[PDB]
Amino acid sequence: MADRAKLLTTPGVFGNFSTYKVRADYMKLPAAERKAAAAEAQMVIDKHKDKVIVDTYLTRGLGAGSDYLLRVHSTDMAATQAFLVDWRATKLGMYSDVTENLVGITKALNYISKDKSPDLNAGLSSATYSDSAPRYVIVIPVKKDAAWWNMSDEQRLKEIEVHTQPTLQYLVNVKRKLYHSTGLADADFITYFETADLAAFNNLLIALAKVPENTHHVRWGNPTVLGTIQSADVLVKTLSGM
Amino acid sequence: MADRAKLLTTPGVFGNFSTYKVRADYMKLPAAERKAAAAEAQMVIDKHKDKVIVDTYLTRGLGAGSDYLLRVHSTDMAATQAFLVDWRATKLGMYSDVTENLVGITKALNYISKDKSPDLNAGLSSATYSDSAPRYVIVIPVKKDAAWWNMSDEQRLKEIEVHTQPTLQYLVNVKRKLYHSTGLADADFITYFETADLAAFNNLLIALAKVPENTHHVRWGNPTVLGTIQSADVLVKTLSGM
Amino acid sequence: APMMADRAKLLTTPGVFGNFSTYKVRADYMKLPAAERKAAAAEAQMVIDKHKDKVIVDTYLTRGLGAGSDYLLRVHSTDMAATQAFLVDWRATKLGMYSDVTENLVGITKALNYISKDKSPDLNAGLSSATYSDSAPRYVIVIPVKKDAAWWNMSDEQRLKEIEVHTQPTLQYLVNVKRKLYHSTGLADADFITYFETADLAAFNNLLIALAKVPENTHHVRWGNPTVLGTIQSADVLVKTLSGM
Amino acid sequence: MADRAKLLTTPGVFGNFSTYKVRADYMKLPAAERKAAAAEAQMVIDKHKDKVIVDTYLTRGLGAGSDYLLRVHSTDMAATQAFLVDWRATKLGMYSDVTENLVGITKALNYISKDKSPDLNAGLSSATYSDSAPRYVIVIPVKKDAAWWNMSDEQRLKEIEVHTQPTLQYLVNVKRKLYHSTGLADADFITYFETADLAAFNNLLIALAKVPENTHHVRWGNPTVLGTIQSADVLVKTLSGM
Amino acid sequence: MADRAKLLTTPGVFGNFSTYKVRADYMKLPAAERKAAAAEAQMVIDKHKDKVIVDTYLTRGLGAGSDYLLRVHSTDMAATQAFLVDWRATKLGMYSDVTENLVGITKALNYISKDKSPDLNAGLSSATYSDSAPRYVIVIPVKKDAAWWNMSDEQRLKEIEVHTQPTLQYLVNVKRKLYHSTGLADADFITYFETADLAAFNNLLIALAKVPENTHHVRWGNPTVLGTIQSADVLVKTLSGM
Ligand code: HEM
Ligand code: HEM
Ligand code: HEM
Ligand code: HEM
Ligand code: HEM
Repeated sequence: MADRAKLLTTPGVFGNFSTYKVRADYMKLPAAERKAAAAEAQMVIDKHKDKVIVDTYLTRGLGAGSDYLLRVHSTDMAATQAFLVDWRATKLGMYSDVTENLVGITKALNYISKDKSPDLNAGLSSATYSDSAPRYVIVIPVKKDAAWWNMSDEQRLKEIEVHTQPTLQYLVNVKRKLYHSTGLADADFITYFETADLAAFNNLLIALAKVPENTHHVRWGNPTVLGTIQSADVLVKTLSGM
Repeated sequence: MADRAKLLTTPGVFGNFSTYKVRADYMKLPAAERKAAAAEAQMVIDKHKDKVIVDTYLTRGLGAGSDYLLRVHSTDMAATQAFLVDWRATKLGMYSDVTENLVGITKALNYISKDKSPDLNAGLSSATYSDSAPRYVIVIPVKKDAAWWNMSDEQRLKEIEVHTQPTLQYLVNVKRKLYHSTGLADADFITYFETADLAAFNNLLIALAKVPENTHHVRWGNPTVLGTIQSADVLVKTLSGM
Repeated sequence: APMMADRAKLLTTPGVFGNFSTYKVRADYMKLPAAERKAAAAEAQMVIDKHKDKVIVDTYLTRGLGAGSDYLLRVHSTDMAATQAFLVDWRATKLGMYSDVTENLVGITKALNYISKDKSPDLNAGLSSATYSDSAPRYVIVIPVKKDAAWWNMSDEQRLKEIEVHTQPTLQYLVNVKRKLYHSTGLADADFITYFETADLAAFNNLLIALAKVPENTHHVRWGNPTVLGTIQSADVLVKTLSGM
Repeated sequence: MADRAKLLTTPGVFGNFSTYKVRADYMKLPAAERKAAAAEAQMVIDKHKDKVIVDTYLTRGLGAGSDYLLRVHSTDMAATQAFLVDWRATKLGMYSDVTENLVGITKALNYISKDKSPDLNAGLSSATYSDSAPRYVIVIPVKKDAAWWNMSDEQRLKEIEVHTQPTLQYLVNVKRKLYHSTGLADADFITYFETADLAAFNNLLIALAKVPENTHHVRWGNPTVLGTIQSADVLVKTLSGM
Repeated sequence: MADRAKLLTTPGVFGNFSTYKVRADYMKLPAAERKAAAAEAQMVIDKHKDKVIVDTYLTRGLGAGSDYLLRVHSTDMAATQAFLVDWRATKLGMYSDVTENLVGITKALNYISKDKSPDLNAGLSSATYSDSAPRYVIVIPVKKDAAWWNMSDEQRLKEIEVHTQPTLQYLVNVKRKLYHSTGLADADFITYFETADLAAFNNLLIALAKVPENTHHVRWGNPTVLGTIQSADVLVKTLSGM
């Protein structure tokens, strides 16, 4: 296929997030070599378009964990690996060190479904993002303690309703997407956000810090990945001095 | 020739797991040196075939901890070491940084034995893998807190029965193998899994998160090693640009 | 001439982004030929000038006062992406190219949450009237702060009481310590970045001791790590120092 | 010329444990430089034989913390340092990165003395190693929490008797040696073991995990150093491709 | 202006402690360059003699955190920085990586003053150091939990009285100096010790582990820096192969 809108909106899709630092000797390469990089990045993404989709983000200067982030989706986990193998063979890839790499799967709603929580589910379904086009990405790995998991389905549902009630208002200016990672990475979830309004985003996270669910978090970041949304051309040119 | 099926299915076998990152200057080597790497790898595996067996897996692009994983078995722990010393002397080996290296021994059933828990023991012996051939490997180091070990044999049996109850159904599509590591590594166990269905694997680990045994884990991953199963030839070629 | 960014306004209004980054100079920087190291100072001033309509930049030397870094940059803008763009250009300079980032935290300035005129009028009056009266600051301290879930799960009133207790014994240090607060939850692995300027590190040690002793401190899961200590330096002096020039 | 037997069996002796990784560019050295490494190692050991004894062990392939371990004893701590300073000036030393280096002192029995615990002291005294010569070394750094040390002498005696009771039986196939490190390193103890039987060693450590003393451990490994006993000549040649 | 005796014995003095590893390529430099290093080191200490004093210690082979330690005092913190900046520009400095660097200030007695605790204060004088000249240094960074600082002045005094009681008997063989670091480093204190008798020092720290003050330590080492006292000339020559 593989269809972007489908891969971004259906259950059973694998999301593969990876962050990299550009090694110090990349900019010591001759200019000619660095000039060719941006086309090579766009072409490797095109080569794999039958199997994966790829988003690029610039993280340099907004955190110390990385210089860029790649978000890759496919219905086949190994296809995401294959893409990343070929990325690493590109000239930029060859001079990149991976600093984080977490995978997860999209799933149907476990908690705030029409059947389990109709009122909040209705508000989740009807919410519409209405701010300017997002400019920033945030990725937050989450892991919850054993005590969380050992609570009942009902106890957990209550806490997730409490998560949902004060955060629905932010769907006008923050896009969200949830991946499930237990067993696949040292995280239970990967959470992914797009916004143009980082003031609003800080307020959103503060609102979640303040609910009892947060008492169960053993990972809620580390790293908190903050970046700017960029096309692959712009990303690679920026990091290549082009 | 050492007996692979026996080494994989009997108590008293040492399992030696090691993950490596490929150094950034490997891909800078002349093509001839990289093209020779695949045959060096098969020659070292062949050299030690009287005493050890070896499995290879590609972890690049599915986690930040490593690019590949080796699983090595022998009844002699020093023979696994001798194999890895010779592996590190190969060209790929020489350009690999070891990132984790854990060993353990296979044992008889401690808990879910015919003597102690016959119904679940038959449930276990019962079970059969029925899905297509596994594509993925997952390795999860586990360590339990002092409170666990200080519980009685009966208290621990009960919690291991509870571990077993929800997981028996996953033997249709996940293969498992347990090694014991207390005193030989900073882990009590190494756990090893093969599957074609990472959606199912995620669900299996969630089920285990929800039981009281999990309140005792101080290590349950870190790293959670996720890879694809590959022949040695394909692994080495992939990482060599061949 | 487009107008420069307004420094005094950026440093005193809510809704400004502060970007803090610390770096180690790589070993091979000093192996560069002398002329290259000699040109580094001008390159630094040109990149700061290139971005002068959108950001402001402060430089501090941290080498010898901690193991985490050799220098600190503090960059402000109303546009987070513009702080990024300056730092991207900084990394392209000769010194930047030989700098490894060791920490980089961002946050936003905000209105008072607790010690406002409506919520705590006496302490707010003491905060608003205090004046720094010592000689010009020579040192910077940056302390990242993160509070546990239990803190955030406390009610508004419970938190206010603890921030009143934070404030009561620290007002007296406003005569010899300047402070600035940034808010980071969601944007970094911290809730706050705190920034201080002083000439008197004996006083600063006493100030932090006073805050260690209050119940609020029972909730910190990060209070430093790193505690970044440095000297205030011009860009020119910072770069020449790290370049042996 | 230092007396090995006495240094290994008397109180007041300093034990100096250090582990090292061999740098990636050692094997890139001309064959003739690596060929001389083993004689350089023997000469430095001989140079210091009036003040120290040295044991060598190969850890490569049995853990990720190191490639080799040195255990050095002297009545003068500074002599242990002087040896290691000279070791680091050898060709192999120059290409070695230290990854852990702990020191401690041997002491008289604090707990299981004839006066305080006569029955267990008798079993300790009469126990005899009866297995084949050891092939493996294990080093476990240990640190206990403030609550341990704040317990009374009698409370601690009780727990060390509980340590000793189920472990005396392993003296038949495990040799032990205790060093005390509080104030000299980030450990209260360094524990040292030699065995031919790692299956027995795993069961020994399991038995100690189960006793209440274990609730006080804040370090009990990290690293758990596992290696093989080797002569210095074999060790250096093995790491030099000779 | 700087007077050593006075900088070492008065309140209001900044102490700056830094540890370094020597990079692996230092010994690859020509012999002539390394021969010149000791003089350069001595001349940089001289250059700053009007503002700072400098002590040097060799830590290689007594721990993995460093190869040498510098202790620098001045009444001006920035002067200690200026000195270390110039040190890093020396040949050895240029090939040194800083691994820890902590500062603090000397203060009058907070607890065991004549006014507050006259008996123990007198007792600080009931023995004088009487052993052979010190050969070893130990530096232990200390940080206490919030619960400590939240105790009353009176409660804390009682605990520091309890700290001082067992400690008096080691005045014959351990010299001590205390620095205060809260707000300046990730520590509340830096403690500094000189001794010839590491058996004694081990016993001293054991005695301190056993008192209730120890339940409040979140840092008490990490690193525990152990070294030998050396002149700058002997230090730099030893690390330079000269
Ligand atoms: C932007 C507005 C937000 C809304 C409207 C929102 C809404 C929701 C909803 C409806 C669910 C339940 C999904 C299900 O039933 O399976 C959920 C789950 C989750 N959310 Fe959010 N959320 C938002 C922001 C955030 C943020 C900023 C985080 C940051 C860490 C976060 C972390 C999570 C996690 C980890 C889960 C899975 C919880 C579990 O299964 O235990 N969310 N969210
Ligand atoms: C795939 C289905 C699974 C089944 C049927 C299963 C079954 C069992 C059984 C029967 C035992 C007891 C062994 C004995 O008596 O000695 C056991 C032990 C264990 N299992 Fe699983 N398990 C599965 C998956 C997992 C997973 C995914 C983990 C991941 C961490 C895990 C971790 C362990 C550990 C650490 C032990 C040792 C427990 C102890 O001795 O305290 N298992 N499992
Ligand atoms: C120099 C004298 C100091 C004064 C007068 C002072 C005063 C204050 C005041 C009034 C606030 C409340 C702001 C609001 O209402 O939103 C506050 C917040 C804060 N202060 Fe300070 N402070 C000082 C020093 C410090 C130091 C040295 C640190 C860190 C070590 C620190 C860390 C913080 C943090 C993290 C917050 C935010 C608390 C929260 O929102 O939960 N302060 N300070
Ligand atoms: C091999 C059989 C073992 C026996 C028979 C044994 C016996 C003993 C005895 C008698 C003591 C007390 C020494 C004294 O009075 O000062 C002791 C102390 C100790 N043992 Fe073992 N032990 C064994 C294995 C181990 C192992 C495998 C460890 C690994 C952690 C260990 C860790 C220690 C430590 C840390 C101490 C010092 C405890 C303290 O002073 O608080 N032992 N052992
Ligand atoms: C060698 C003999 C020792 C003596 C005579 C001694 C004595 C003292 C005295 C009198 C004080 C109180 C200072 C004051 O009133 O302000 C003190 C504080 C301190 N001592 Fe020691 N000490 C010794 C060894 C040690 C050791 C080995 C350590 C650490 C491992 C240590 C850590 C400290 C710390 C951190 C403080 C500051 C306590 C605080 O202000 O909360 N001391 N010591």
